[PDB]
Amino acid sequence: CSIDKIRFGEQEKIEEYLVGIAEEITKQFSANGMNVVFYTQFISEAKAALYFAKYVKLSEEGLGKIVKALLFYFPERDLDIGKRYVWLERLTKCNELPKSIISIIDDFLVLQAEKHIDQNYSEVSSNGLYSRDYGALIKHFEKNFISKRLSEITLCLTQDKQKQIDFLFKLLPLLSTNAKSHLLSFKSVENINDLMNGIRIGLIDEFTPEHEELIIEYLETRKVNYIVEKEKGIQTFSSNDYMSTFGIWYFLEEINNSKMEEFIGMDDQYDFFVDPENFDYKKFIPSWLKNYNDKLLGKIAGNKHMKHHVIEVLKERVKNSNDKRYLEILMNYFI
Amino acid sequence: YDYHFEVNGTVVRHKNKGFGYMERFFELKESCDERSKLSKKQYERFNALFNFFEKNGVICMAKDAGTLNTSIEINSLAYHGKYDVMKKFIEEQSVSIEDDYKKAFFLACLGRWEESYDLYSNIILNSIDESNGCVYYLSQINRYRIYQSITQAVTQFNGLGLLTFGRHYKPFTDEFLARIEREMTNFNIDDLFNGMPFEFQKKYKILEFLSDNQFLYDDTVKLFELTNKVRSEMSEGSYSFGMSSDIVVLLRLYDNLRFLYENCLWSVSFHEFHQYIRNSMSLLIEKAEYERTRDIDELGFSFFGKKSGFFMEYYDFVNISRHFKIDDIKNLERSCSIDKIRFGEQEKIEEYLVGIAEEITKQFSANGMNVVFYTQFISEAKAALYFAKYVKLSEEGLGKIVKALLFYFPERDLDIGKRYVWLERLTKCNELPKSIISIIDDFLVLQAEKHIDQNYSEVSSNGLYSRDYGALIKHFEKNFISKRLSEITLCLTQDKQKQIDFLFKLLPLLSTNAKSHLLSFKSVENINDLMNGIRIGLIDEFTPEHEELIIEYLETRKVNYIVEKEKGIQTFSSNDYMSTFGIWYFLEEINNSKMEEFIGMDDQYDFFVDPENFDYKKFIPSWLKNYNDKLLGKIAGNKHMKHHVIEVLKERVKNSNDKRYLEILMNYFI
Amino acid sequence: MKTVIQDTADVYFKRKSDGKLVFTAEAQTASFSQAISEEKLRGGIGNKPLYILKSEKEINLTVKNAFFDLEWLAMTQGSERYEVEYRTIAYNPDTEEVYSDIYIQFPNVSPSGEFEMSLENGNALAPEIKFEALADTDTDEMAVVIEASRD
Amino acid sequence: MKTVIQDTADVYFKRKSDGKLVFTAEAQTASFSQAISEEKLRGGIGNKPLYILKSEKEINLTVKNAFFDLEWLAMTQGSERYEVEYRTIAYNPDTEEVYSDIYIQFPNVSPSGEFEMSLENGNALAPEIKFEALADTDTDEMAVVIEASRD
Repeated sequence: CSIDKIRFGEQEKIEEYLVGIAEEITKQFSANGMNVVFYTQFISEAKAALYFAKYVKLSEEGLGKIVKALLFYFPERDLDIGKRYVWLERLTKCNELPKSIISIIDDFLVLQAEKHIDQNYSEVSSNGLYSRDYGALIKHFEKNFISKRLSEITLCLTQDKQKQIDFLFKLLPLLSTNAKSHLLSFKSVENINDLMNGIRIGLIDEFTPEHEELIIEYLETRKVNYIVEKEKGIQTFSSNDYMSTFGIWYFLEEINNSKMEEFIGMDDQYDFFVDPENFDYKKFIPSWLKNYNDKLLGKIAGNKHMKHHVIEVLKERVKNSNDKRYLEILMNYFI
Repeated sequence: YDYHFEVNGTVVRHKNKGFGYMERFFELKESCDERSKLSKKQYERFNALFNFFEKNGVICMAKDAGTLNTSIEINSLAYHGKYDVMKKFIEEQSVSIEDDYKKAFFLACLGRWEESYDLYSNIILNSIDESNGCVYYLSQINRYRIYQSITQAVTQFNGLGLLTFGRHYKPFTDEFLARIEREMTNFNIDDLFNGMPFEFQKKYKILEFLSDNQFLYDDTVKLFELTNKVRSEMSEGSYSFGMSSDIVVLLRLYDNLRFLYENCLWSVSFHEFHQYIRNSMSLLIEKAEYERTRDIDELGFSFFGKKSGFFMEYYDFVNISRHFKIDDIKNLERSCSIDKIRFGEQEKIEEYLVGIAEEITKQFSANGMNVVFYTQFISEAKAALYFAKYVKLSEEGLGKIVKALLFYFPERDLDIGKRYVWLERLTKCNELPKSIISIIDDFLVLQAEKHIDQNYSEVSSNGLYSRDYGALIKHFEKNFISKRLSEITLCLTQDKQKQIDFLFKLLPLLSTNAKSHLLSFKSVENINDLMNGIRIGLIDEFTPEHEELIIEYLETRKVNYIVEKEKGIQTFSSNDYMSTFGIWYFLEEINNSKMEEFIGMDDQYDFFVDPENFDYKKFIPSWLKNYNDKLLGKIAGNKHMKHHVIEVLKERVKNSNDKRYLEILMNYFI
Repeated sequence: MKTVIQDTADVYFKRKSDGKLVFTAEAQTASFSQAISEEKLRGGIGNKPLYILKSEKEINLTVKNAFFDLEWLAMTQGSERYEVEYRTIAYNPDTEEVYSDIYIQFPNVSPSGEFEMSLENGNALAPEIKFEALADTDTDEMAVVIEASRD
Repeated sequence: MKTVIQDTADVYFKRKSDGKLVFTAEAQTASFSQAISEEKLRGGIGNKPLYILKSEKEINLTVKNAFFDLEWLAMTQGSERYEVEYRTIAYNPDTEEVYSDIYIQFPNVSPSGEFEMSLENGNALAPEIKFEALADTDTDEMAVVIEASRD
């Protein structure tokens, strides 16, 4: 149970201590000194002082100092950007997110693009963030940008920087028009991961038969992987599993192919979305409603096949739990 | 502290910097050939070790141990609730010092303390004759906590007793109090471990912890630690079949359960153990039902694809009887959940139920009564009666409970309404055989034989009376027209009118001749008689005389309400019949138009009879809980103003902190 | 001088049928509990029932007192409708001045004491008293209030 | 005998691109967590997306019974993110025999636990550790489960 606001405010001391706890990172190993005793403290109270975005309302300078800071002056046993980005979003409920802050996260993501080189450590992104998310992050509160520093960066490079060209490829919206034109050449054309990256950054707008062929190729690769896993009795859970994405795309006219129905019986969400008529609704895990958009919940409540048992399982869950999100979605959309 | 003894029965090294003497002993335990390489010199001590060593159940270390299992059993007859056999043992003569200690324990178990203190006095006198070390200090602690209990009860009767029992009951001679106070002016327990011979502690270091106030500090700390440990372990992991949650909890639970409960130490009735049992039991039920309903995507149920389900045993039930006030559902049903498990086997728990019921009947059926005993029995019996409802078993148990509750329970601690509440909740998980119906009929006959008093008013905190018993009888068996009630109605003449109210309340359970006699003996002049006649269902329509009477009542209400408003004394009218009149008007039961001139007396009346000119800023949310009647659904079937209804519903369920406001419409429309 | 704020309350008792004076000086806890609930009390027969008004209405009182009265306590050493009359005051946040007095009266209260304050250590007395609200069959009773905020 | 639930579960690790074997084994805690959380990070878009399936994920993993090892510890005394494999045995309720095993493994894990307990009363070692299971940008990661009992 958590209401987000309360009697929140009190700029003076929370703001000074916010910047004051922002300060120690400046004097760091990346600047000077790696004494472990400092990191025995490290964050014992402060990574959640980053979560203290939802808590009280801050000031413009608070927005400024919550951000061009950590970007440097930090050690590297990672404590990741999943944290960074989720709290970056969590400050959005607190205050505005343009001129006070966006005028610096633009340069922050530009310097992020500056990072990648040909082949050193690939990319991790810890929890599965993807860095590239910045393209849609700007779209979250504002529109495309015309940033020029990474535009010059991509206008100077030409070849051999595969990781650098692909990683910066996902910051296309903030590029310059000349930068976009230059990056459109010598770019990874139709790699599956690169195809999701391109369609996420807004470069692509509509599906193509080549994209359909890539989708069916990925589907048959997944089917043979599942076949050999069943031969070996192995089950895999991956953060890069797009089977649910394919199922919901088939559910909402995104894919018109009829050959895709042959893969029913591999994933629970796949059966749930691809074949609403013949789906065994017992296998529907009710925790998937959290990762569904408002429009997806609205459209899922307009169809008959997901209405008989979904409301019943929701009622069972909300009688059997004190969570508020399921209650909110059931009265706001399901009712 | 050389070894850290895990409560699971396995031991680990803590400060041992030398040889592995416990490792050597455990490797000798599993090897019979090495056990054969010893003489009788060590066998005399192996024999001694065996008994208590396996009495506790230590097995091995934590490294090679496989699947472990502990033994749970209670030989505490005092815990078995059979006081007659302990009285029989009390009447037995003396044998030896240990036996004297046990007998002192049972004398304390009865509640009276005078001869108990005398006994510990003599035992301190002659303890050094046998020169027994540990029992001397155990007896020190004995006499200390006995005196603590006596003085605490005295402070309880000290004041409180006069108001409660009406008379200053003095169960102890003033000489006894004078002697004990003169011999215990200064004694504090801190030095009780400081003034004893220095040879004591070198052999009894462990046992000192029972003297000071640390009797609970070492225990509850881990309890309140693991509580949040599992509560935040929650339902996303930290998952295994037999290492998740209360694993060590049962270990320490039944390890320290019988510690005082088998050595026969005394404060077995102390709020510390109320506390310990209530917490422990809550952790058990919580882990069980957090396993039960947890969401499982793929790996939630791959771990522990079996459940312990908290199959409570007789010991737990006795704990609930003894040291439980919420008793666990009393608050942990408004808060916690329930779904079936098996309330399992019974060996003699029905015999324990009769061991409670027959002792209660013998006590309250005997003029002699010990106030200390009544005070040490009433609450535990209340808990046992309150939580014997959900049990289902051979009605061996049922009729004795009903008879004892109807005929022997004190009337100072309970009224008729709560009595009916006890008998109604009795049948929640139980049917109504003929024996219980006969017993309650006999209770009603006794009540009729009582209703001659000229000043008795049958005061109750629930508003329910003996009429509810006949109503319940009709609810389970409509065709049970009474026999003796007709006789007492026929034997009553017009000279006496004090039984008119009782006859009107219990008129449905009457013979046809009794019905005719009551019809010839009917009287309707005031407002209460009309309400009672409506309650039984006899009244179907309303004559103009009733409308005139209700208009006169409303006029009187108005002419006193204006006077109260002039002075400024806001009104309550706890028995709010104005809301009843609003209900009358709303349901088209009365279609008159003369009540619209009294709009504004109460907010509920304005909400009911004035939907067009009502402001929803004074909406009290308790108006949805008055009942579960279909009437709530009928009045909630609104279309015109349902926007405000859903607004207040979403405002209330935004917190979602009241289960009623959601389960009211859970599946009502479905 | 920061926010250690707090108020006070008055607790008055009385024994019916005579003018006995019993009262409590202060009530620190003063835990007031009001419960309304129901589970099932309707058979559902007779076609039209025409009536239902059941509502479990209980009022709970709790005080802590160190002042009984010897004037009678000593005489009794060598019952009645303890009826209770709570007394308190209210303040206006706009002015924060002493202008209003609030009375709460119960004409039928029967004390329901629990005989189990079994505790090891000697407390600062503090004999917490808990009460139950009792009602007759005639009418009214329960709670009565008087307003004293006239201006 | 009467009422206690009992099994065993071990804790095993390894190092990526190495044969180094140094860690605690058989932690009675062996605790784990899983969570999927979402927030208002997509409240606004060009009004023509397909899906991204963001699904902020969180995985804790804590094990504690000490005695890691001494050989590789000594070798390292003078950032591959390691590798972890887990083993759990599931028993059949109907038969209750050792027939089925559960295999769990995570490619990347980051041990990030607080480094200041400092309890007043000296415990039996008890260096509790916690782990966060990391994921790369290529593919797979998270949990690869192999099901035994091919009978």
